[PDB]
Amino acid sequence: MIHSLFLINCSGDIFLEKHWKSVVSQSVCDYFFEAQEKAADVENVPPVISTPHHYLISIYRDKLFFVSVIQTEVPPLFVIEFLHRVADTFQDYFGECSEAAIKDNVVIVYELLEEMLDNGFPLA
Amino acid sequence: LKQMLESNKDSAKLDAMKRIVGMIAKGKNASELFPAVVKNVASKNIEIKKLVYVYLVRYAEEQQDLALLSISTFQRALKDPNQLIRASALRVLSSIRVPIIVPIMMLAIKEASADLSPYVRKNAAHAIQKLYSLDPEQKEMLIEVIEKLLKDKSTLVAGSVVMAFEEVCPDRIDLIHKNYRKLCNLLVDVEEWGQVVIIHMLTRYARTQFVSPDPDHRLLIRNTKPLLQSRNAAVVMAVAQLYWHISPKSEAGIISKSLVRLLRSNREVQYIVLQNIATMSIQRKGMFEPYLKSFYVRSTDPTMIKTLKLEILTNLANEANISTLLREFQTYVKSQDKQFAAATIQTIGRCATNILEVTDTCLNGLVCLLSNRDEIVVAESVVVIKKLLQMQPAQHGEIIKHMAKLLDSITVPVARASILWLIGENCERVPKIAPDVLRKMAKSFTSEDDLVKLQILNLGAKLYLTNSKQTKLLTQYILNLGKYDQNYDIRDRTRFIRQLIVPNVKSGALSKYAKKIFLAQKPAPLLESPFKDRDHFQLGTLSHTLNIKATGYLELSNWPEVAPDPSVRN
Amino acid sequence: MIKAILIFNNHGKPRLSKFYQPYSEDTQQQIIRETFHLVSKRDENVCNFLEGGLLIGGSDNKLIYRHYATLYFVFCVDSSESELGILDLIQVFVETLDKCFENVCELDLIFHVDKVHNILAEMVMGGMVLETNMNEIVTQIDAQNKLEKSE
Amino acid sequence: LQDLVRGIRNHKEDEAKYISQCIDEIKQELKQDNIAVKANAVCKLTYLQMLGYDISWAAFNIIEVMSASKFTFKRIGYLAASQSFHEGTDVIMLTTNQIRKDLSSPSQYDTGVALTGLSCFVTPDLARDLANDIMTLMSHTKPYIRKKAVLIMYKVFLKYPESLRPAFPRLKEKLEDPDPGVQSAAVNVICELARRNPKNYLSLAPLFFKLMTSSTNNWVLIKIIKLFGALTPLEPRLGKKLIEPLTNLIHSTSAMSLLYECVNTVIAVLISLSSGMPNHSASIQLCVQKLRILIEDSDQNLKYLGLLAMSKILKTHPKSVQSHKDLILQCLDDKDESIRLRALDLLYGMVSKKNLMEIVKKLMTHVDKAEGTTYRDELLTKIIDICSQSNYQYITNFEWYISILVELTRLEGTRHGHLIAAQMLDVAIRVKAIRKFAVSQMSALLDSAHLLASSTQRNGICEVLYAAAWICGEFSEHLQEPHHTLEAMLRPRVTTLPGHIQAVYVQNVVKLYASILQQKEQAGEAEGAQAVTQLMVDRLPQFVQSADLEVQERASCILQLVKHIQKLQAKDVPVAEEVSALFA
Repeated sequence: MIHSLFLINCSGDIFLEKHWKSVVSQSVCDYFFEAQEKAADVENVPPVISTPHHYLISIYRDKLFFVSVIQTEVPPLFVIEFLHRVADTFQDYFGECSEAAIKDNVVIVYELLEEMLDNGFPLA
Repeated sequence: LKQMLESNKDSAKLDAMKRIVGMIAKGKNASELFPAVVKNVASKNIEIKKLVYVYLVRYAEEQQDLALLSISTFQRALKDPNQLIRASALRVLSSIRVPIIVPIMMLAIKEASADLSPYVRKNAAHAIQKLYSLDPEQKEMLIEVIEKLLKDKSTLVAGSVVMAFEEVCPDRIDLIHKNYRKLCNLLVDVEEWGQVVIIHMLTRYARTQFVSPDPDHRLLIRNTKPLLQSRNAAVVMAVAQLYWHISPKSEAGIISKSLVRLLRSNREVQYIVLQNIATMSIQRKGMFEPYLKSFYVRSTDPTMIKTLKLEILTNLANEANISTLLREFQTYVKSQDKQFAAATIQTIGRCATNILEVTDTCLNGLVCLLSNRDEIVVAESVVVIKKLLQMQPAQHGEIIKHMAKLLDSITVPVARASILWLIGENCERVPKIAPDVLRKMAKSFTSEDDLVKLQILNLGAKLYLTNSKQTKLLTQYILNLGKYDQNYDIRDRTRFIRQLIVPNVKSGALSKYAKKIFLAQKPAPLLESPFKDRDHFQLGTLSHTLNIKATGYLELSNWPEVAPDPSVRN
Repeated sequence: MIKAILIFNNHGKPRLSKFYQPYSEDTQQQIIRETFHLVSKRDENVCNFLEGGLLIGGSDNKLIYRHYATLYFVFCVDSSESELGILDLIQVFVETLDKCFENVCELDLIFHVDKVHNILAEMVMGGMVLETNMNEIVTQIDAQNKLEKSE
Repeated sequence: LQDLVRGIRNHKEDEAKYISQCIDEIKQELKQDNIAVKANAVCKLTYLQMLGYDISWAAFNIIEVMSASKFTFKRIGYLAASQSFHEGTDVIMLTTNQIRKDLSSPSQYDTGVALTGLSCFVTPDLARDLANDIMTLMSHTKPYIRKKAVLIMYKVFLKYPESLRPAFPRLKEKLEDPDPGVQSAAVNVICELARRNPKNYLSLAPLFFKLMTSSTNNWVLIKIIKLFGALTPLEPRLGKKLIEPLTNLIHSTSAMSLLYECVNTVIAVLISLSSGMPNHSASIQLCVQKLRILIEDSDQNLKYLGLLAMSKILKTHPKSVQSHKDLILQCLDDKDESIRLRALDLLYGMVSKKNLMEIVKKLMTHVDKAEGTTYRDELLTKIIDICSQSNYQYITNFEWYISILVELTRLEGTRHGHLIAAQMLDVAIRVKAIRKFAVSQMSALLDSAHLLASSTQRNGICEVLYAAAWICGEFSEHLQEPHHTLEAMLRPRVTTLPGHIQAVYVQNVVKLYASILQQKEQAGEAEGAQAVTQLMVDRLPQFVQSADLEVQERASCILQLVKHIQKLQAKDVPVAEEVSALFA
């Protein structure tokens, strides 16, 4: 399902990257960045964004984007709810969902991403 | 960092691997460092094994040849006593795309699927995913493995097993045809993501293998019912999409309570829910009628969330509530959200078409609205009235005269075209201002937008056909200006329009008909909500959201005339 | 004319900040963050020449840097300084810390900041390149340590 | 100092509170009689300034630390003093007695720390008050004092020109200092003087020639050589005298950086000298060879600046640069985007009537390998720029050009779709012998417009579809399946494209109707003409119902017209000629 994750900061850079299967280039997020350029603010980006070979299912909370990569047809709410669940677990372990906490505990972030998602199907 | 890993100190290796994982998260290239990492894959420290396997999972497809050099190590890792190690080793083996790894991968998947630990079983389902993505020609024995997996009682495996079945063999319905009972009974206890996947597949299966509402067809509905209260948005939407596509129309309305409840959730959750509910409301209006007030726009929601709420309100408009909505639309028009303000202006016209009895009342809201100082509101207000004025081709002088005076202060290209178009149709109804409008635009033609230019030739021809006694020079002026325009579209129209109008020397039978075709009464536009196109798509799926058949769409069939043999399915 | 010397790790936490233009402390901090965000975003195979930001006096200046281990060594210079000249200056600088600190690391830049300012002053003086002969440089700092020992 | 380091490291989230407490403690400590505690607090406060806290509050305490007779506290005080006072700090005036005491002292290293402090004390008042003594310190006996002192001059010169007037001959005689470090520092100062008013140093060129003949320490040569590049605009003749030592240096260069600096500077020198003396092509050849040796090296910085120098000489002498070819084509694959963009500019530079095809083939292999809608956009824009420069001057096989345009059409997600469409239209109308291939390719894409319809965004694939529709309708005479192409263009899948695309689609569908009706009536196939007309009458209403303005207008008028044409055909009317004349 959810194929790769691209946490994106407020300024418009690739804050964090994770891949579960064959790696998609970071050039997949330029469509999202173009959408943000078209969007009035951070609240006007559609959760599902189409790319020529992938689909970007993204959520925005705690001043941070959770951009996931989708290749095959998937329930959009499946991926959106999974992103919000991973954000909730991020907040639970960190105590607050913030750029600095993730930047400091990248290793625990990767451990949590691997624990939550196993080869495309979220399960714990 | 290479020498740091080559050190016999395990803590040094751990620190180096943590740094490597960090720079991977940064996205930098660590493929050069693969020769050092592959050396300690057989280390006895569990943490270093986990980090090393993360690195191997990330860079196994990059440095494929060194992984080829160390396949036997992965073979030995497949027998590791700790389950996560077996899963990771099978994952790394599946990551290799060399056309030779195939039979080893096949034996690996067979052993994993036969092994007792459920975690490696779901990882083996993902392994057959990967192999089918790699070698499609093994699908017979892949399907055999899937048949073996689907019989497993564990739900943790069951979700991933269903997904593997579906992407590998979506057509071999018989395997799920056998364990319909097991899957439906486990659907209460299956984990939520597995619940979503199983519910989508069961909706497709029920659409294929049943006729109009069979005890088994009710068995799906009987056990899917308790999930409508689930906290997961995907689960409830999956159940709601199940009821819409499977349940009788007399019972499927029960989902409108839970679907509306989801609108209290986050922005992203309700963006899809509003998109689905918009399509549901078109075909069956009465189910969402009692919750009309729950779809009233709040100013806190963003433009795209509010706009979808507007589209639901349009589809729910009826003569018993059109007046209530029309008053509410007037509230939203002067909102500070210019993008949303345009949408509500569009909403009024759509409700005016749906409710034919309030066409005059809807106009009165808009014609007086034409005096607003906002440049965008007047831009779309004249567009929407144009549709309403087109629908009733009556001499609505109290409206059209207002626009013609306004046109001198309109800059938006679409709005300028709409004003020029209404003037062209009603040239005989306004024979005193229409000639001056063309004269105003002819001077400014060179600076107009490409879309606006087209309507001036349309205006220029229409005025010529009725009042050539005095606009013949104006028409020739504007046609000559468009003849040399940069965009070839205008050069195409000018070539066509001039040919139809000017050359009376070659006035054949078709040219004497020219006044008829341009001045022909324009049929009302069958304006369609941007959600009726979703009638061809399953609710709750990606293809429904994009309105395009996404790669791997699992198309629903039509209800079969006769039900396939229920006695086989036991 | 070296505008300022900025040294920080891969996390942006400062290790050295020596300015040769009168800038306020808040301006110095936002300058450090700006150069860190400009530099660390590029991977190892990217060139080491970034056009200067607006906080260091405009685009006339440039951000020249090198990466060792997890440390960044950025020199703010204008269009008049040699790109690889400043690069080699950084190289001699880092080697000077290596042998003055006996295999320097980030920890020495953290706990021995004053000695690192001393190294910079012996190497670069007020935006002027003072000494480039490495051996004489280390010899002079060692002599300074001798007079610390003697008194 | 390390105690505060440990406290800050432990107090990560509580940095503000712990720093405030430490600031209060530093306030208490800096008012003590013991200068050692004050110096420790000054170490703390220098760390504080690096962290980003105001240093100006304890300038007087820093002075008090500096006033200590022990040089151990003197160095810390001077460091914080260099980092402490600014132009608006009148508190620096209390430093004067200690500054004079340390400056007039004969001790070499105490004077060294004093000069290190003074390097940031450079104000017009302090410069005016201390230039008299530091001018005497110019010729101080011990070398190290002079070695820092000349830089302290450079500061004063910047701030006190009234000492610059008489001390300029002093620096001129300083240029011959026997101690290598001292002379090198003097050179650095004199170059940074010459960089501002280069006219007053052209007469000083022979001293610099003697310097570069005698100098061995590379950085000295780098600085003087860049300044030699600097004066070449003012006097090309010093470059004429200097090219021979330039060439000797490049042949003797062992440092890659110094090598780059010399080769770039000789590019500048030869640019200056080419004005009336076009006989330096041998020097040009050698500098291109040196640039090649520079760029082949694997370190990306060396390669980048070497490539920049080749770019400059391409503006200068591209006749030798054009031979690089494969070299630049390999440097195209580097992972840095900036070097790739510079390489693309070089490809633009050397694209010629002989090698445009090969360069574009490699560029399009890369664009297939390229990632990033921004990068993909600039790459395709550059491809169109190098193909379309001077009205398609350097392209001979236009069929290949249409082929590469169609290959670019595969780049779904491009924001330059309108540029591609304009290129296809321009090449189709401008050149006639390739209209057949253009029509064939575009009609093939129209048959696949059900696939190209996946991108309905503006400036996307829909503009490609617009170009296809225009050049098939206008040039329908070269079509092989006009009935098939008009059926494909009237397909219901079209009904989801933006306004003007559908509008031009319909306006050319009627053109195809004219052409096919002409063909069928000329051969006498009345039944086929009736079939085509009834097909269009059954398809245009699908577009008349559209809500967008111009497409609806076009569809409605054209549908009414086609109904009337059918009415005439029921009356046995040769309507084909007039329908063709509508679009002739």
